[PDB]
Amino acid sequence: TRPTVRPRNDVAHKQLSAFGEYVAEILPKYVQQVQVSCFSELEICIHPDGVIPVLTFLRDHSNAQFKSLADLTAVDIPTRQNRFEIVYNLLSLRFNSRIRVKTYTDELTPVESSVSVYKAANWYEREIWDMFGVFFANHPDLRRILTDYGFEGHPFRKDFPLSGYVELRYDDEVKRVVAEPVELAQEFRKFDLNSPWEAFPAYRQPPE
Amino acid sequence: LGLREIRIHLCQRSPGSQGVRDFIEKRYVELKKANPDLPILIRECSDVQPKLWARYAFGQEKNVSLNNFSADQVTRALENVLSSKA
Amino acid sequence: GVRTSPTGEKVTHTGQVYDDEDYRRVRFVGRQKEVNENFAIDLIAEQPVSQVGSRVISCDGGGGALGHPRVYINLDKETKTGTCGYCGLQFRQQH
Amino acid sequence: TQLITVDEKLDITTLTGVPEEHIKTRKARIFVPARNNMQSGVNNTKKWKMEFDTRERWENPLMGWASTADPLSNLVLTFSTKEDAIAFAEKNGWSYDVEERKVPKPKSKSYGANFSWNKRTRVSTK
Amino acid sequence: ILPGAAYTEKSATYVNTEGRAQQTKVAVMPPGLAREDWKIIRALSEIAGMTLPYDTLDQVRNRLEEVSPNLVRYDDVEGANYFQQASELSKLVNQQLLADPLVPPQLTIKDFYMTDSISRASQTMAKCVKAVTE
Amino acid sequence: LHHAVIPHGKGGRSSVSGIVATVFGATGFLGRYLVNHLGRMGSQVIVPYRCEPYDTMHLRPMGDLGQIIFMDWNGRDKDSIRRAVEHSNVVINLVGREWETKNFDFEDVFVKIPQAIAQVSKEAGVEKFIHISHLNADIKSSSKYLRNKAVGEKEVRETFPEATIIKPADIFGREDRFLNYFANIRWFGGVPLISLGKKTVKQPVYIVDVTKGIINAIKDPDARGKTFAFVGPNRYLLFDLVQYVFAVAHRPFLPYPMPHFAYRWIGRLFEISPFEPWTTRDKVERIHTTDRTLPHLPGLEDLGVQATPLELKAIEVLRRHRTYRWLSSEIEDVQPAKTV
Amino acid sequence: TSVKPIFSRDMNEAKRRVRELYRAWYREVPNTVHLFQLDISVKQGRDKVREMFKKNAHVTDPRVVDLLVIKGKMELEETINVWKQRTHVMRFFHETEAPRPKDFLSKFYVGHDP
Ligand SMILES: NC(=O)C1=CN([C@@H]2O[C@H](COP(=O)(O)OP(=O)(O)OC[C@H]3O[C@@H](n4cnc5c(N)ncnc54)[C@H](OP(=O)(O)O)[C@@H]3O)[C@@H](O)[C@H]2O)C=CC1
Ligand SMILES: [Zn+2]
Repeated sequence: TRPTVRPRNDVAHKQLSAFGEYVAEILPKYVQQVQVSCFSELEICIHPDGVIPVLTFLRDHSNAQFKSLADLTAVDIPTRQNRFEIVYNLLSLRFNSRIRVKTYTDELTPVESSVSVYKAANWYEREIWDMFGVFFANHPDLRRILTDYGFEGHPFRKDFPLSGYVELRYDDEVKRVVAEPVELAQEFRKFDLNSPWEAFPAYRQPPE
Repeated sequence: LGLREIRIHLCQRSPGSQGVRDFIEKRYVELKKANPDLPILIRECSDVQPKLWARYAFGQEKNVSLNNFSADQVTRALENVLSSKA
Repeated sequence: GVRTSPTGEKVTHTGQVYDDEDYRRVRFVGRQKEVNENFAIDLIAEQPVSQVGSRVISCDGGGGALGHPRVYINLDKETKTGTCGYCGLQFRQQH
Repeated sequence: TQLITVDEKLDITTLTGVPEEHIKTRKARIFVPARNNMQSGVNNTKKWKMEFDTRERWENPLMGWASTADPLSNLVLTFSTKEDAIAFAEKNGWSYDVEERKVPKPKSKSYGANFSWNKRTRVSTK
Repeated sequence: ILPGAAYTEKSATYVNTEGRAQQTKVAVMPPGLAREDWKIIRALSEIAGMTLPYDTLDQVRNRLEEVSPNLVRYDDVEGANYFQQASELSKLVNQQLLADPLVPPQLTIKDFYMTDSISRASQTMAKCVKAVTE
Repeated sequence: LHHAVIPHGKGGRSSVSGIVATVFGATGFLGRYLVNHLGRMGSQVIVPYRCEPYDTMHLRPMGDLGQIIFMDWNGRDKDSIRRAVEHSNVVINLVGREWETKNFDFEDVFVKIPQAIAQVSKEAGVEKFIHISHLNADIKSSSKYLRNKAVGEKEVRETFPEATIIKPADIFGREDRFLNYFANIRWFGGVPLISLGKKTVKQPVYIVDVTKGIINAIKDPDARGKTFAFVGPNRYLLFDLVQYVFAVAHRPFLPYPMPHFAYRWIGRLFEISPFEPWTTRDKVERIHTTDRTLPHLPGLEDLGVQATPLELKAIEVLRRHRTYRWLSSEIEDVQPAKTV
Repeated sequence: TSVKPIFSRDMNEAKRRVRELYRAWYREVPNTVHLFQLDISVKQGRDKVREMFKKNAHVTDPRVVDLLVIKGKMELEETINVWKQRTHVMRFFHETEAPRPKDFLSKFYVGHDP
């Protein structure tokens, strides 16, 4: 398995497991899961009431010092009752390390804005309002950031279609760019590509 | 102007259809021999309440809920249907 | 071998030609209907049937890695020639 | 406290920005997708799917392409259970119909039954 | 001629030989100006001044439940009892048998490939008939 | 009915409306909005153009791909007309000039070319032909425009008997020569008017009303062989019509009587230009011709078009003529004109 | 059924926020007609605001109407500040669209949609 297989870094796996135990026992009020992936990435799955207590820990604790907010992301998974999964990616420049803090919400629960911890989130979770519909309480300037100004709907939700519900064109009657219902001259051809044969037995779920 | 069809809905297993079942086991054949050209459509189903539909002339339908009746009450309601023709 | 409909419109190698009562001929009014006059179905009939002395022949169309995948063609039927699925070059066992 | 008591029905139709034509006049179909009989594998029959009724696909005048006016046409959502898809349809106001999962029944196979003494299940060849 | 829809062209309740009611789904839409069948009948009733009490497909299925409530419970075979009363009613009129033998209209594979208007309009079924005759 | 021309879709830009239209004169004021309202339904619009193709540029975003077919045509050449109409199922005629040029007169534009288009459309099998006359068309009219347009209405009715001939009164829009014309006599002087402009009555009709009327006449089989009169809802005298024009634009309105024998000498003073003339004596005769009342002809209300009054669209037309000091005032910040 | 609010404890504070938002739109509409130089009357824009408010009038969930107040304040900030243009304000006035078929008979005539 030498040339074509990725080598495994067991030292970083062990170090992130020990730091995950560390974080899970310092903050057991909010930490729900801790898991270390096979390519040695750490995930601290918390409760959405612990955004500000955990992230101010990792921003300030002398064994963490995750001073950089790399990315802030929601993921729509509709089969869960809390369909949105807010993902905080953190970089500790002191310990040369990265951590992932994951939490959850539905459409109607506010997640507390992390602009008091990392100011970088001031646009990112703003984008999460724009793309997913997650409201962030106590955000300084929360509005849309990427969509058009009169845009109804939230694009990166999976119930929102690929082409939207409207399309623009210029109209010389009203001398104005107008929105009409979308009609494609060619429909986006949906390809069913999933093989009926299992590829990975290690990821096999138990049956009902 | 007149009765055109009767539709009797019931369940195979529910107790509210029970007396309705007692109407068909005992008192249906001589009903059919009373009106051999009147369609009396029996429709059994899974979890329906017993119901008596009377379609009249020009598409008018009357609607009698036969829930928890005895067989005598079903007989009286159906003879009211046969004798009304309104 | 391109042919022409009674409207004057040329017929493609598919068999596509607009009807006389079809309004969509108006896109070719004052302009041209671009057809390719080299029909592949006409130009594969010009090829000679390759007489060989083997029972199972192989075709990659020429070029090796410049043609198509190498398929193996059975030549047991003395009634029918053996046609390649890709290139359409047909073969025959000469006995 | 810092929690409120909402006994109301969960309905976010006014928030998702979908127009009314694609809220009230669509029929979501919730179903386990049937196994393609061209294949023997059953991994595509594991999860539930929500699809929609197929609206009008017509022909482009220019190229003959399949033009459409349905935005919800290519939208197939994947759910882990039936009740999750029921909750997701009832959350967005989509009227739906649910097909049950159709599992294959357990067979009683026997290789020796191919060569019985007195039963009709003898194979005529092998 | 009122141009209707096909079975791959409408959502449509069909009942098999065992009483199980099932529904098709709209695979494609009907060609040309042809519409779904009960849509045509309901539009005809709106023109004729005798307007039918439905507007959508689910309301047609509510009327369809009103006439017989098993046509809306899909992939369920509802048990039908009461063979005894139909047997007693069958003994009233002493209808006499004919002298002909029981012969079905389909004896060979030739008589299989064309039964309805769809198979009679086919060229694959026509090649099947031409194959099995020679 | 052919299978490629069956109406499909929901009537959007990329749909098939089943309408194949040859719109003669689509490079003008009515043809702009006509090709607009056709191409948004998903129609095959054939535009025969006489002008530079640059002057047809604004007709290109109005529909989907391949839905506007531009082709050359000459009114003194039946070959190009038959080249244009031979595939259409409706021909619309919008050929017009307010002035007679060096090579064309009012008879070439209104009698010769419309009879040629209607005759060629008859002998090519086109079912529907729409001709656009003027409401004040009359044989004994003082203006040569309205005389030749009445003669052309007669010839189109006799050589294509199933034609829909439409009478607009005086069409206003952004690119008109009616409210823009009334605006632009703050340049020349004090907007002169025959008999103070109070012996003539007008009922101007909005252009999208005329466009919806043309399209609803295309879609109506009962509009075959009719004669429609498209007028706006309110009748105005010319005086307070011009006063409302100058009140929307907030210009100094100071009218004065100019007599009839002297306001045609001003008409010949501006038609000696080789360009598009600023005015002519024919335009003098037609601004000072009252819009006649023809109640026997059907109108916009019989095609389902609700007529838009001037007090909704006059701000849209006449915001362009304002100076900056009163440029942003609103639609309601004006007293309406007096109707009759 | 024990959920977390956004702003409103119940429907009273929620209706208060809807009411204040309609007050702000009603005060804003004359400026929106003026400085976008829209060619509509002020009454017509106020009736469009009343239509956009009555469209959501069937909601009984405090969190959903909290989000509707939030999105209405966002559109109001996009209208007070000139971040919308004339096109974005006139997109509430569906003017280039045809009147869609409403009865069964015309929907039957034009197509297949229920
Ligand atoms: N208010 C009005 O203007 C009213 C007009 N009408 C009628 O409606 C029609 C259209 O009006 P409108 O758009 O305002 O006028 P325009 O002059 O602006 O438009 C005329 C159109 O026809 C073309 N055209 C003009 N003269 C000729 C010619 N000699 N040969 C070939 N093409 C020519 C023009 O294109 P090109 O660039 O080639 O010149 C243009 O596309 C006319 O028939 C007019 O009489 C009726 C009532 C009121
Ligand atoms: Zn080959």
